[PDB]
Amino acid sequence: RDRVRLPSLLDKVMSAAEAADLIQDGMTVGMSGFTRAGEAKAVPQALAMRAKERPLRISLMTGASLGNDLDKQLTEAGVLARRMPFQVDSTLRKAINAGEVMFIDQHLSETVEQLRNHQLKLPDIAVIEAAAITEQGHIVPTTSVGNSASFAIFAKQVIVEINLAHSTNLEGLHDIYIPTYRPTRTPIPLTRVDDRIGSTAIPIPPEKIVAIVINDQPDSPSTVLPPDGETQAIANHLIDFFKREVDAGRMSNSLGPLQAGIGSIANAVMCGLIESPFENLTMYSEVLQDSTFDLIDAGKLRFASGSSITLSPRRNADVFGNLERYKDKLVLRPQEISNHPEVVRRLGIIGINTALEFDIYGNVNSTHVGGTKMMNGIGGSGDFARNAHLAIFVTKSIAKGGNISSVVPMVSHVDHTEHDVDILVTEQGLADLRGLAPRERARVIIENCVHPSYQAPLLDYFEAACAKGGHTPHLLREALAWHLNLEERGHMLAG
Amino acid sequence: DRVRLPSLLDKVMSAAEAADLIQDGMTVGMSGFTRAGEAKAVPQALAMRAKERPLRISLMTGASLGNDLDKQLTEAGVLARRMPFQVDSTLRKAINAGEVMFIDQHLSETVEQLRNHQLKLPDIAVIEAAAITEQGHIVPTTSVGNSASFAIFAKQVIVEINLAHSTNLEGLHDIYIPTYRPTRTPIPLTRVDDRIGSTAIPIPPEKIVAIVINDQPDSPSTVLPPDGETQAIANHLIDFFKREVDAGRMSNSLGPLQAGIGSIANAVMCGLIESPFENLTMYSEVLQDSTFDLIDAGKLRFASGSSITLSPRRNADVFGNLERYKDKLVLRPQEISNHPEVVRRLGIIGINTALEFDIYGNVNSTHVGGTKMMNGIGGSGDFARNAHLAIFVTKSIAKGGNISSVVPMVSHVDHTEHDVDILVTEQGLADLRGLAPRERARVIIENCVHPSYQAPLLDYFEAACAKGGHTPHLLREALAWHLNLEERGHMLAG
Repeated sequence: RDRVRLPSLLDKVMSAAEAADLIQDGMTVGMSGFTRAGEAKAVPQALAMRAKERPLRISLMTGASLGNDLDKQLTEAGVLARRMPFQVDSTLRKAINAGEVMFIDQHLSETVEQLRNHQLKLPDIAVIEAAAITEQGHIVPTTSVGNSASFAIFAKQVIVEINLAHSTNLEGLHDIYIPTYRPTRTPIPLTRVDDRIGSTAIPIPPEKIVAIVINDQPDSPSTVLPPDGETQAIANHLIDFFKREVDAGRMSNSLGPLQAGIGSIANAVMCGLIESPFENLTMYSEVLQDSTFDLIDAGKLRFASGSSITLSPRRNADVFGNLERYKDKLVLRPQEISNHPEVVRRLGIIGINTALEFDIYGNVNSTHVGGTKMMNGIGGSGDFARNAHLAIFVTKSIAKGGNISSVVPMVSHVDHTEHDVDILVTEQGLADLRGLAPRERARVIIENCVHPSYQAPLLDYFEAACAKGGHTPHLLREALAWHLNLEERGHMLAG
Repeated sequence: DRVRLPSLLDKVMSAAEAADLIQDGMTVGMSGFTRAGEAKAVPQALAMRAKERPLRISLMTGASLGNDLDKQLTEAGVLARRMPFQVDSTLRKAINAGEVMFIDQHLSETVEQLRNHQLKLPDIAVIEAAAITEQGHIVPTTSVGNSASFAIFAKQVIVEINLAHSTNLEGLHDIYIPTYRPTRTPIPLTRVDDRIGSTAIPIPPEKIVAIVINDQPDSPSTVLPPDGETQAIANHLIDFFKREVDAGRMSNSLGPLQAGIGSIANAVMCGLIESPFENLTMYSEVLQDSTFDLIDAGKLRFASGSSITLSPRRNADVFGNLERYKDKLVLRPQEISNHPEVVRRLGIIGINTALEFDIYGNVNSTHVGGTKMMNGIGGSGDFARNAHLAIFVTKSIAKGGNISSVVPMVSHVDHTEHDVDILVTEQGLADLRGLAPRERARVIIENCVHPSYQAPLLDYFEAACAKGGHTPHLLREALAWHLNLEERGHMLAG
């Protein structure tokens, strides 16, 4: 009654099990959920349980990754034929790397564009987590928007999962906006980070709602680690860089609208900005993490836009227990709009995203171990990096006790070509790549970012490659040898 | 005449005199985009005077230069740096020898970097012009490229009036500069023929420091007539477009078309004359012979570009009778012809040429053997990333079969598989839409690869799958074809 404000919809209230029985073999399902936030839970749990009794296969699209071990449960029950666009789940990841589940990682802003222009098969049914349903039958989401507005609109049928664990005071937080349609599309009329251009609920005709399921279950919390000496060193290198830019008249003291990637390094790098002279910041990001709220509390961050909010347990309790402290400083948008090239380039975003590895020519791998093994997906990193005022990628310089260098002669897999990378940072230092040719980037990368264990070997590769010439020097015999050495002998330097 | 603000006649001087204003250490921003609309006399004089009295400069253009200008400047030892795109075998050699620093940028992005303190400004602009207006504003010639921005950024401007381009070019250009951050508003372009700017480049005439009179045609386009192979590529693509239209997934007017520079893409566009598609529009970077063939055929309504570069007779025919075409054309800054905001808004169908691509859909546009630069990524990334359909084409083999254009892994990624929808060779077409990597590999091997490479590539794929992964590879073998080509002159010679 506070939750379902269109009383006639109460006839569609049913069990998670009854709702899941509406999903059958061969269907495409569009579901809410973005980096643990705002996902349907009871329906997919029920779906996975059911599939162990009698099996089926679906194609599943989300906003991004799911928590609550949902991908694990779906994968183990054999439910997933096809999965997109992003997942964080070691069981699913294993299935994908064994060819058992077809995975398509897409630039996070682009899936709904493909759907709306006939390039991608539409969802048959949308399963959307909600804080409330309005008097008009329109859906108020919870802790993320992600792709849910497009999924609800495109799908022939909608399941709404009302989650009592999220307050009805989330209403107002969201700005649901769908671009106008080709061949006569008009501009996305956003010019400031806090513009409201849409509505607070996802507007659909309520006749297409086929089930309302009542649930009460929290989001899985963010698992970001506390900052350590290395992430602190990364933040300090980056701060020094911004200080040089400001003192040079190339940037102001409020920097630029900030986007920070999902995960501990990027979150830790953002926390690092509390110890800095920078004032009156804004964020135009895809995910909002603990660091968003640390920055607001420090008085540094004026406003943050995102698609998804994902917090550690206490911070989550603090924010959503005391929402009115933050509500005027936040907005949640569809991930298409939080990541939109037109908006990213209009605003001049400063994007800070984490690399799995990068090479001496500035190319970045965000996804594949040894060029073959998928981790999670390219996510929004390409939406921001391509169009950003500054595209910054960060990573510790080594992994596995030194056995792996995060800086290599040639990346095993390219997610961002060197054209979309401006600044690279490890605990060792920072490589400013702006205006530099390939041979110039290599000397700066090797000097600044590479671990002492790998510096001489990487310089030897570069110098021997240069002897063979080219705009972008390589030894075709050796370009991928570190990756092969790791795989065959357990250390990149074991020849 | 021509110099419609009489007080500027003051600044008229020889190419040599004007070239002496360019000083050692300077950044120079020049007009010129794939042979069209470049300054000619001033850079040639620069090169001449250099080999008596060195300097060194950093040269920025719209894109590539004709008239062997890059060659002359390279040989005179003038180029310390060069960006963003070049087509010149002498310069390419220097770049590959580390003698000139080359930065290939996405073509829409250079001016964005310049305006937001991310790249050194030009000290001096050198701009070819059809006329200077009553207000001292510059009417460009056969391209806009980066010339509006260069003239505006630079402290000093050298204008080279070229009598070989008619003053009736005025009206062709729509010079638009975006509003600046942090208060930037949208680019108000929603249709292919929108006029959002001015017909001349607005500068205060006081910045004009020299006017040089020249009379010299642009170097003509080197596009070749279509052969059996480019025809077969055009035909695979037309069959695909037909299937889409037939299935209700596309209109009979396709989408606004972008066609890359060079013979294959131009030949594909000519292919559309022999097709059922009607009322086309183009929103492209360069406009080539095929643009005008398509208009003459009554297929193409309107074309927007940044640059027009034609064959010698087509050139004579078009600019000999511009009134035939003027209402169907517009030229825009390359920032705006290629702008991500416009490309995605309009839903461009982009057709660009690959050097090579791989079984996972990645495209190399620039590097031979992963190391040797050809010309530059150009606009292919601006379009491919943001297009409704990103289509890449190439003949399946080269060098009499010694080279496959379809390889296990590209030696150099310019476009990740995220920006590639459709791949086409004379062998067939691979529709990659919604496909996972292993699915892409099967479709590409079946459809695009030459009979003589099909089984080696399938063997690679099948063997790579045994080691597992979302994107299976053999690390020992992934680059072996490129090594084989280099060591032994044939990709299959191990």
